[PDB]
Amino acid sequence: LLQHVKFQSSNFENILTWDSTPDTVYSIEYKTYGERDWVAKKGCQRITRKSCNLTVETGNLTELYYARVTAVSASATKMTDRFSSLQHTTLKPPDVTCISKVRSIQMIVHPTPTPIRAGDGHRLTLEDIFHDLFYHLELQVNRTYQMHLGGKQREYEFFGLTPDTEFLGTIMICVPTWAKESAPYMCRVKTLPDRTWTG
Amino acid sequence: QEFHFGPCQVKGVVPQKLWEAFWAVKDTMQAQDQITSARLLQQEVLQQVSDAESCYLVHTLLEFYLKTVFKNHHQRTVEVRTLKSFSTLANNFVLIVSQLQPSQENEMFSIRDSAHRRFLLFRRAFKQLDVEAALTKALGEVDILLTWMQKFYKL
Amino acid sequence: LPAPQNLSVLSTNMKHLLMWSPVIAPGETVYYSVEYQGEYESLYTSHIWIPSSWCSLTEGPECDVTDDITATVPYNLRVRATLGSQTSAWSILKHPFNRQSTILTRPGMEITKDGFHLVIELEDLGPQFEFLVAYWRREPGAEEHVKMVRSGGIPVHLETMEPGAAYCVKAETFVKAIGRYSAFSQTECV
Ligand SMILES: *[C@@H]1O[C@H](CO)[C@@H](O[C@@H]2O[C@H](CO)[C@@H](O)[C@H](O)[C@H]2NC(C)=O)[C@H](O)[C@H]1NC(C)=O
Ligand SMILES: *[C@@H]1O[C@H](CO)[C@@H](O)[C@H](O)[C@H]1NC(C)=O
Repeated sequence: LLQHVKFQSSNFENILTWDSTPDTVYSIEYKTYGERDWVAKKGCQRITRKSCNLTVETGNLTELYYARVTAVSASATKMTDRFSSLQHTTLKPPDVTCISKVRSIQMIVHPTPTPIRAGDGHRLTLEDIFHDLFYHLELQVNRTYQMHLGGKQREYEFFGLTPDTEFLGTIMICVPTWAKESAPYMCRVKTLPDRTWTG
Repeated sequence: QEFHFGPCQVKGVVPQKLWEAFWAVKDTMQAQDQITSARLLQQEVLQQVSDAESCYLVHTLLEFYLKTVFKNHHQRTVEVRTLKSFSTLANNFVLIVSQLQPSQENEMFSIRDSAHRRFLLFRRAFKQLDVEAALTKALGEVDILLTWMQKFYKL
Repeated sequence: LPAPQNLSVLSTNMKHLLMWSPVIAPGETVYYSVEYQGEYESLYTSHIWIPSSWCSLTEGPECDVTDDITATVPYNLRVRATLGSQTSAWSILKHPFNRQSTILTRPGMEITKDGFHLVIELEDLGPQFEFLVAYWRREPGAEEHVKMVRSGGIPVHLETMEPGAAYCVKAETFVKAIGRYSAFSQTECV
């Protein structure tokens, strides 16, 4: 019939998926926990695909949601677990710009935009949504040891490096109170060679 | 890093550990509440609670959870994992409540009244359900309560 | 079956061990079961004891109850012995245990230096712990800085050093759940 009806959420992009005939037909409804009426997702009635983008319809962070799939051969219905985007969402690696210099590596963390929009206004970032959000940055030196930097700020720079040497930068977003940690962004970079007489 | 509910500071309670306890059992508890049409901790209860309100509201909600919800949960559960997870939450809620000494002077009366108003909206919703159903629902809504409290976890 | 006697908790760096004298039973091997109540259960549901995570029918005269103690409040613990049909009566720990009283040792610590850079590796005490590291250039001059290090087991950079004077370092532990720091470790100098 229908197994594994559930949400996947990454950066508050909320995708419903399911699995288990070859000519089987899927129709989707969604609803807010605490309201009585099921709504039909437009673009996802009588589909053959196993996927449905609810990012817009499950995008109020103070609500919880239910969704439900009706299947029938060429019938049975299953609903999801109660869904909270805040709880469920995974975080993508941050977008970072790593700049090599001769004796440092600078890293600029860009804010991460989100499909969440603030009442009458701009799309919110992760930094707006989680007040406790911070960055953890590591530079692996030799292969023996690590330099650690971190905080809420966005620009960082590792000082004291040898010219002309390979390092590995890894940068994560951390939201400690929700036990969230992103996939790492990684940059493998060489400090530039030192051709001047400044040491 | 503590909870700051207006002037009351609460130490020794780690938000991610409260989640870890609730997420061990969240699915089974939410699956059991068969009433998708009603929510007890509604938006009106918890939306834009002032800092000065927050301490009185949190005290009243937690006490209700301790005296009514967790007590009857403990008395009825037949699953050891929900006994353990709700012990963790109830024990940490005890520690929160012991640290709440909000002002009892008269200039605070209308602020406590606003907070009690919000609590009574929750209480009324709870008493509209059959009692087995209201208990199940209030257990499965712990997450709404944790999510609200966490907003006050700061420097 | 005699009940087990001499119950105590040894709690070291947030690991809590319940311990008792073994019950004598020449013949067969005795098993033990441990149960607990937090303060919540103690005050509001005093008749309810919860099974320990890792000690139902355990064998040795102890139990790691770390995973059962999940709040900074006093806990009751009780233990009994089994030998088939014969269960002993329950034995109750005399003074309720609160993890606020855990024994925080000074952290172990290894200093190292790849050429000019100074590096530290703390001992892995677990998620419960954050590390404070004080370091300074050893002259009248400089004033001691402080790097918070999240986790043990990793060799972390502290400072790149300058020629002339030795640099000295000590480390301390901090446990958010109880609001307590350990003593500093021995100062080491390179
Ligand atoms: C799910 O839908 C949303 C929009 O409804 C998609 O993401 C945003 O929408 C438009 C079109 O892609 C873009 O202009 C925005 O820049 C997108 N924002 C983000 C944060 O990606 C989203 O990618 C869709 N996902 C699907 C179809 O898998
Ligand atoms: C999210 O939901 C609540 C009430 O349901 C509302 O007050 C809030 O403004 C919502 N977000 C909007 C309208 O963008």
